[PDB]
Amino acid sequence: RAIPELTKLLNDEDQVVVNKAAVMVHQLSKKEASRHAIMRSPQMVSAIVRTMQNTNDVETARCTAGTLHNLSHHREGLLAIFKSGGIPALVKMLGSPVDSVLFYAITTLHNLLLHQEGAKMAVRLAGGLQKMVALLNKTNVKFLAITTDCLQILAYGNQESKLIILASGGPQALVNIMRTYTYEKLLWTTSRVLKVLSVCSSNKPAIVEAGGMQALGLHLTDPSQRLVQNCLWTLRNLSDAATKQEGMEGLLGTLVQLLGSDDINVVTCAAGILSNLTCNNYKNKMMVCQVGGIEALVRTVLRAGDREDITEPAICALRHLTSRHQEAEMAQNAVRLHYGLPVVVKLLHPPSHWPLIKATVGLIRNLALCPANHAPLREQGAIPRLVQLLVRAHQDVEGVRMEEIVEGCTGALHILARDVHNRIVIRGLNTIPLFVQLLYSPIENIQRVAAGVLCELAQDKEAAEAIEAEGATAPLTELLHSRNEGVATYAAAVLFRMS
Amino acid sequence: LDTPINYSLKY
Repeated sequence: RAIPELTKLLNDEDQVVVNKAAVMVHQLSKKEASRHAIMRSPQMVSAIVRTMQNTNDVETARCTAGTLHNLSHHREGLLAIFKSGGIPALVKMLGSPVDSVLFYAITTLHNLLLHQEGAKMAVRLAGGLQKMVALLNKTNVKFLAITTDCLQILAYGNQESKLIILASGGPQALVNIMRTYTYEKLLWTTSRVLKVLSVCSSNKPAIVEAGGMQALGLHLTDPSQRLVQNCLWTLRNLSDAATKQEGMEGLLGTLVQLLGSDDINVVTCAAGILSNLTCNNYKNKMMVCQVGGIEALVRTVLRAGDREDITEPAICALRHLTSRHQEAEMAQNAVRLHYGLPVVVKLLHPPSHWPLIKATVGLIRNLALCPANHAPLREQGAIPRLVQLLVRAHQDVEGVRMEEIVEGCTGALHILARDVHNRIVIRGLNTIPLFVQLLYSPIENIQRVAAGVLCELAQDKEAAEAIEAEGATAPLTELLHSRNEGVATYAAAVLFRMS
Repeated sequence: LDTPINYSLKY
């Protein structure tokens, strides 16, 4: 009896009637047998929506919004709101200057997104993305928490969605939140949004330009376990694009300390980041040196063991540091002065894989540029193992070209051969025939270091004679006319010495 | 020389 009567009073033509009928319907929604009666009525639900949608009074809105909000606390009531076309209307209400009305709408949508199938497609037609982002400037931290969590549900697995947020200026709005407020539940969800965006390749640079790197570094030592982990996955994703930002001297300090932790997911994420920000930046390379970065890193590899997802990033981080800058010398000396040479040569041997072995040969080349390391590296027994790897690669995977393993290995022996002791060892391994064969490579790089190592060994009578006996005179003459001043200068030297 | 690694694509 009741329902059929209220439905009619909900839309006459004279408003006071509709404005006064809304107030009545609103109170019935707080009772159980009333809601059940209201839901199963395909007309009551419809009239309610068009009223909240077309009204012009405040409280009529304040009351109609509350009526739908209560209907959303249960499955049956959601399916009804859905059929009556209530979502397009709900979005419209997201522009009200009334707090109560704004704060309901958003929560009803939140519920629809979480348990009704189809909501996602719909909320996107109504255009709920530009609106939710426009609300990010309010000041109610609890309000924000609900809003940002709505952005994360819609942006997951959808690029069209990440691009609109981006196009509406989401990146330098969220970052602001992170360096202004302290509510934990807000800072957690806002990072969950930033994370999802860091995946694509267009949405990345917008974050680093705002200052997302410095704003995310702030919460690395907070009591929240989940906030510190989401912050870390995210800094690792941006890393390969922040290699030129000034004033990163602050964040680099913290990162180093974070190598010493009980959490091994915190060590792994911290490893890669230091590895990436260390690329081609003389200002970042030095700073890490001043805060004891070398000593800390050597220690990281020691406890890592055979876990190749920790060792790999770290080794690449020592490789960058021992090259191109004012402290590159100090760097090379320190790795030794901190008992690291032993473990470095151990990673060359199996269990290891190609990607890892590649980076260690590169670290070793740099380390040999310091005289004080000639004798040590030999005693650990690197030469005999370096040669062994050269062979198996020559003939032949995992993501590594075998020609790279050959160009690196040769250049390693090239620099070591600066000390007489090493030369006597290298030569006494029937290596010459192979070195001579590399002269025939179509790769100029391999030609320089091949003719280079020969230039070194040839400074000794016996050695020179054995080289000429293989027949290097033939290829060496052709390499004289190379336009590569390196491959040339070296071909003239070997011939001079063996004559 | 020093070359980066896009961790977004590895995980």
